[PDB]
Amino acid sequence: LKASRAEERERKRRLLENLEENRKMAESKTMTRSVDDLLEGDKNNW
Amino acid sequence: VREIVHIQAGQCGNQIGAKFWEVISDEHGIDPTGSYHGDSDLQLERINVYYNEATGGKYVPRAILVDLEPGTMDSVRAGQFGQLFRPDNFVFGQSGAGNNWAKGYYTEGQELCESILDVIRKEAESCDCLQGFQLVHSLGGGTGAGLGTLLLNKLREEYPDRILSTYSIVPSPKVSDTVVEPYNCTLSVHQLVESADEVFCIDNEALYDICFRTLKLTTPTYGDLNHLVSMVMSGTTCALRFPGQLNSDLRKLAVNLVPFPRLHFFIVGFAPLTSRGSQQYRALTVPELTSQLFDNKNMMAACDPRRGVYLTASAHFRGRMSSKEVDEQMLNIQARNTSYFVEWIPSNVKSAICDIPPRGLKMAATFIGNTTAFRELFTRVDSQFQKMYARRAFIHWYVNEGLETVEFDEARSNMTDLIQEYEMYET
Amino acid sequence: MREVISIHVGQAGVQIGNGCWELYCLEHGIQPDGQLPDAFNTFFSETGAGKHVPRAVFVDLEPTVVDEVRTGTYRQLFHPEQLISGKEDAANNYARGHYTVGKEIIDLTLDRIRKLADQCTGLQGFLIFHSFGGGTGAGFGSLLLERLSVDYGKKSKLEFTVYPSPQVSTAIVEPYNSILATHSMIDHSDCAFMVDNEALYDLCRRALDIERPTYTNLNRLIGQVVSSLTASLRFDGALNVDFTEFQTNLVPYARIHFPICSYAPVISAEKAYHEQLSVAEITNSLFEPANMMVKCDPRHGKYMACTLLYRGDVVPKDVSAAVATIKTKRTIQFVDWCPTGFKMGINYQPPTVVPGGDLAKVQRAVCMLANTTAIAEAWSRLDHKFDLMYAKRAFVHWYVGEGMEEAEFPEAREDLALLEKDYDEVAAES
Amino acid sequence: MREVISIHVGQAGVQIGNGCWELYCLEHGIQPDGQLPDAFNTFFSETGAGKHVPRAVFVDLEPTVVDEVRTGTYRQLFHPEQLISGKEDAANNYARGHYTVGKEIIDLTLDRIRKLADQCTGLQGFLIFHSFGGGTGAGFGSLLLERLSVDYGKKSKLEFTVYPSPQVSTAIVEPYNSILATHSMIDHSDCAFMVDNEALYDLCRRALDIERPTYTNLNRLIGQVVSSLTASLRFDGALNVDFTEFQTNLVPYARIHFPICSYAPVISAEKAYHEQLSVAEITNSLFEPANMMVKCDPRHGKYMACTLLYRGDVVPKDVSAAVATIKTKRTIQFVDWCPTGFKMGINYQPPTVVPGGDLAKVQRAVCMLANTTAIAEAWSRLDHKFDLMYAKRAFVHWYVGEGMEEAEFPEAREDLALLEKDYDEVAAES
Ligand SMILES: Nc1nc2c(ncn2[C@@H]2O[C@H](COP(=O)(O)OP(=O)(O)OP(=O)(O)O)[C@@H](O)[C@H]2O)c(=O)[nH]1
Ligand SMILES: Nc1nc2c(ncn2[C@@H]2O[C@H](COP(=O)(O)OP(=O)(O)OP(=O)(O)O)[C@@H](O)[C@H]2O)c(=O)[nH]1
Ligand SMILES: Nc1nc2c(ncn2[C@@H]2O[C@H](COP(=O)(O)OP(=O)(O)O)[C@@H](O)[C@H]2O)c(=O)[nH]1
Ligand SMILES: [Mg+2]
Ligand SMILES: [Mg+2]
Repeated sequence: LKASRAEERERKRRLLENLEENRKMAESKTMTRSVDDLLEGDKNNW
Repeated sequence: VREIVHIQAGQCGNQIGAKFWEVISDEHGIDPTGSYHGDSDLQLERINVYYNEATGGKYVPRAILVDLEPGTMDSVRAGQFGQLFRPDNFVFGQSGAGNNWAKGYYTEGQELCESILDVIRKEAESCDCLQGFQLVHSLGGGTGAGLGTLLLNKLREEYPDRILSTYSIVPSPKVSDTVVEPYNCTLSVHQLVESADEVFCIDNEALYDICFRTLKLTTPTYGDLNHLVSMVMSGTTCALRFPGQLNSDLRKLAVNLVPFPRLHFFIVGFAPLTSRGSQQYRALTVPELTSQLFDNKNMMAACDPRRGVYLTASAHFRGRMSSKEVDEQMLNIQARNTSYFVEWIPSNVKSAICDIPPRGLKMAATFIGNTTAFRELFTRVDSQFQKMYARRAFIHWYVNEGLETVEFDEARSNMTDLIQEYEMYET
Repeated sequence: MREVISIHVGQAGVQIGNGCWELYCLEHGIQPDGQLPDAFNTFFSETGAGKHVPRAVFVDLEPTVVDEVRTGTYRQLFHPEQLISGKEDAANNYARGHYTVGKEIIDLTLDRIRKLADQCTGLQGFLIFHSFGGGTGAGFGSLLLERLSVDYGKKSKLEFTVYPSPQVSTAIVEPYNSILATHSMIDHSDCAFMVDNEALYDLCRRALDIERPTYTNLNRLIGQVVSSLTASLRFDGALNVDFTEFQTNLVPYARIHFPICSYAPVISAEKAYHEQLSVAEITNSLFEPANMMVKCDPRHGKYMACTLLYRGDVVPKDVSAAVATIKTKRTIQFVDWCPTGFKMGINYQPPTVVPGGDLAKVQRAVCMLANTTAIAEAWSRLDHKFDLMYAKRAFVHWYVGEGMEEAEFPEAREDLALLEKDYDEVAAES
Repeated sequence: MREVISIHVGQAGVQIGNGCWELYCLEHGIQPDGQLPDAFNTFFSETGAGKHVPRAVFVDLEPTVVDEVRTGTYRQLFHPEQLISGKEDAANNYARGHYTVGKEIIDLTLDRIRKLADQCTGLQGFLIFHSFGGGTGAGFGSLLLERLSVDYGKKSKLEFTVYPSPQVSTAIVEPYNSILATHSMIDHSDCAFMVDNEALYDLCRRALDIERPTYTNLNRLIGQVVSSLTASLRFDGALNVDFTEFQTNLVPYARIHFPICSYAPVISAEKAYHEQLSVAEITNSLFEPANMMVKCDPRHGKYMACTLLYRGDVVPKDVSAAVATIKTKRTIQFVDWCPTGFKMGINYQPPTVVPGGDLAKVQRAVCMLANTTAIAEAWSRLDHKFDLMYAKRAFVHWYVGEGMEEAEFPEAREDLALLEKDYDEVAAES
């Protein structure tokens, strides 16, 4: 019945794998790739 | 990601193109200020085909406007959708048009040629992929016919692989707006035959005939005429922009419809065109579209298909409809009128279906066909060019620009050979 | 357990595919997300304790068809790697899909199919779908099989392709693509099943009660045949048929492999209420020319060995009486050197109905695969259409410009001609 | 016990070292200030109280990169004598970083290295980081190895260098610097590993779904390899590999020592959802051309012995099954006089993740170090680039002016020529 341990030990991994790693990555790359828009500033007028 | 670069030349090109972007902007849902204000996610799927994004949710079309005199452009910008275009794509001269093919080709063309190409280079190399270019110009004028052909050769040399689809307006038989048209059209044809992949021919008289016969427009203006042209140019590229049960893009159309390198000139037509009062009686059926597309009066080119024979035909259908019903009609129309089709090519009718129709209209269709009736259109200009050439007419205007008299003999020899080539394949 | 891999090419292959996997997930009891609210191993893999994944690869050279799946409800089921899309399609040009653009994507896909074959411990074959008229279906389909032949070798590669119709046609260059792909198909494929849209249009309007069908309904009917074909590997049955058995039993020679399809009963919901539909009834309906999925009349030719697959309430006693009766039918011919002529299979699990499907639920149904000389009728029509265009050489310039040498046009034309008398020699008897 | 020294030279080394010490401190559980909220002693010294100090020496001849660390978070961690800075950088000039300016700071640097080693009861190796193209990475790196050979002798000196990429290049005089440093490396270094940015960029987009990486993301990937490399000295396991075992197992001759590295799985969260990633799969992912961190195809040459390291719940039964499968691969060529071909490594400590990271918390991962003849072609690219400059004497005036003799230029060309000969003679048939 060590197989009972293994099921929990690996489902715990893939819940962490899915919710946290993916969602953290999705938000971070949404911010990082959309900071390529660098729309100047009114101070430019020299 | 099959981006297309749009080029407009002359008064005819700029006014047709300005109406064209009104159609697409409404179809996708772009506010005239350039911001998306639409109603469906499907509109943002493949807007990259024609537009670029400016930082901050503003979309700019891939348009280049060309003219020799700046009068027409400032008329375009004052239009409601004038603000949309990129200001630095407006490339113009400061000299009169001259209504002269030679003057546009040699005198003012060379000066503007270098500036226009780099503007092309910006839009051409700013996209992930490029399928082909799109040219709109008239052949009776001097700027569209003269400078338009010069740019056509330059585009081919740099970008041989891409599809140089062009839309042209042919000088009319009965009443026309220029004396020297036979010279302008004859010289331009030599450039179109060898360089461009696809040419669509529009006649202004047929547009008047369609308006008075079907649409019953009591006082049509040039807005109504250019409205009809915008739909066909909308329909052909719709396979790129929206999903469908059977896709058919530009490269498919050229392969199927063009059997030989020089026979690629086409006629177009659009259904359904409904009268004001006949609306209450007309029932939307797939056969109802089929009747209008193949009816001779619906063709936008004033060359009667019945006087010649078909080589290939193609139809596009827009909306959700049955696939069986579409395929049956093409089979039926082919067998019912076998006298107008060539024997040595079976299954002359190509078909395709697209999912999203033009807004509000629950089905629509577009037709593109290739036929031997174009011998009618070229015989006309050859006859007029002959009488204008036999004695030297206005020609001295063209010689004083740099053009050699041998170019006229070269131009007509090529034009007459293209007439004979259609004669032979009729056998 | 025992594994099968599905590969889908082109618009036809992909949008047939999502219809088939819609059936299969519904049949086993798997939600669109891959979870559950057995025989999964033949088609799916388990990642950890909860989630399943199809053994499929979707390939097309243009993104419109694939991205419909990517944004759909089923998007979470598939692995992102399985959905492979090119940049620009082949434009119904065999040369473009074989030489210029096909080689741009061939090696990327071959790794992905091979990688999936590692997970299949007891792999026994592949299923591949084509549309003959399509550039990617014919052009890239030939390149895929040529590589796959040397990659795996002694594995059963079955194909399920759409033969261009006798009269219904959507491509002008359609005869050119079919013949060129046929020469590559014949040497490499173990066996490939013929179907055409025109026969499916008539059947699904006559038997199934639909005025105005689309490709969606036709894709369902294809799924029923493939589901019954694979039913022996998944669920219990009194007479099981593995993939390798179809290869040996059906094809008498190497080049004569092409079978045809049939299925019965196809009946509307409110007519199946009206009719008995026993074992003998459905067996009789299989042999009528109307139920054939290829629009060629078998009465023009002769039958070699045929394979029957029954599902549901069928009992082995009634099977033997039914097929024995069909031998008494003198409107059916058999070649003399095939006195046995039949291969039968019986399975227990009934067909799986669909939410909002048109097919009724009979508790007993039968599927047929038959090899006949009547297919030579279809080859003659395809050859005649090709011959007219090639005499004046109406479309050679497009193919030559895209990497194709002309000398391939007559060679593939001769190889078809050899096949035409291959079938005529078999049709004779001594 | 058992301890290793880390020395970082040039921008490319010290910036990677920043990522390395973040990962090590996070893995062991030490706050960046050096306190706690084991295997510590292999990388750190315990000064007393509750504080830890790394065994690291940061060196570059211009202070901008070092002053980032002095002002950065880790300023509380290091021993400021470890942080060594010059006045003006080498300007990508080999002679400047070796003859004129490099000798100004070398004797101060060697003191810190030997002082750091007195506190090391049981040292067993060194880790040194280079970029070949840089003046300080190559010119001063060459001067550093030459002295440490006489200072320490028969202690394994391992290097980790960025190999000049095929097409991506940031220095015009870059090919000049690599060949000059190659002469010094070949005699003194015990073994030097190769990575290059061009493969890491493509690896950092395809597997890890990153639109546009930076130097930060690539530096973490290199940190994982070094952490996996040294884990055999730190954590418990089943098959330990000491530093000296690398020296004998990998290199057959004296001048064929340069290996290349690989790691698996490098996967995002989305894809690992659909993939189990067991022992057999991750071993197959190693040998693909895509996963090589140097953009050279192994299929061009043959393999000498490789060393494999496993981190996770890995059972030795599965290790032999996977490698036996790998020997069944006919696309991987091994040399006949290397019939053994492999060394295994298994450890129980899984990979460590980082906040704001790019990788998944997979249960197991494998690191590969490989010796191959395919990298002989890589030098021939560097040789060809060098010849085009020197045929016209393209940049000789800069090097000659800084003390460098011109006679060294043909000699360095000669040493590379012999090295290229040695590879073709090793790879030749038995
Ligand atoms: N039964 C069935 N046939 C289809 C379906 N869709 C397309 N076809 C057939 O497929 C053929 C057209 O070729 P494509 O489907 O575009 O195949 P392709 O390889 O993607 O062609 P390319 O555009 O060159 O890539 C036609 O003969 C259709 O009859 C479908 O949904 N069901
Ligand atoms: N992986 C990685 N490589 C880097 C990084 N920074 C620089 N490089 C590489 O370093 C190579 C050039 O070496 P240099 O940056 O000149 O290092 P150097 O030895 O200090 O040379 P000098 O600045 O002249 O003193 C380039 O090709 C870069 O690819 C980094 O942060 N990460
Ligand atoms: N369909 C259409 N034709 C036009 C329009 N404006 C001008 N034309 C026709 O285009 C022909 C030549 O136009 P032209 O002024 O010479 O344009 P150019 O190429 O710039 O010289 C004339 O016969 C006009 O009748 C328009 O808005 N729509
Ligand atoms: Mg396709
Ligand atoms: Mg530096």
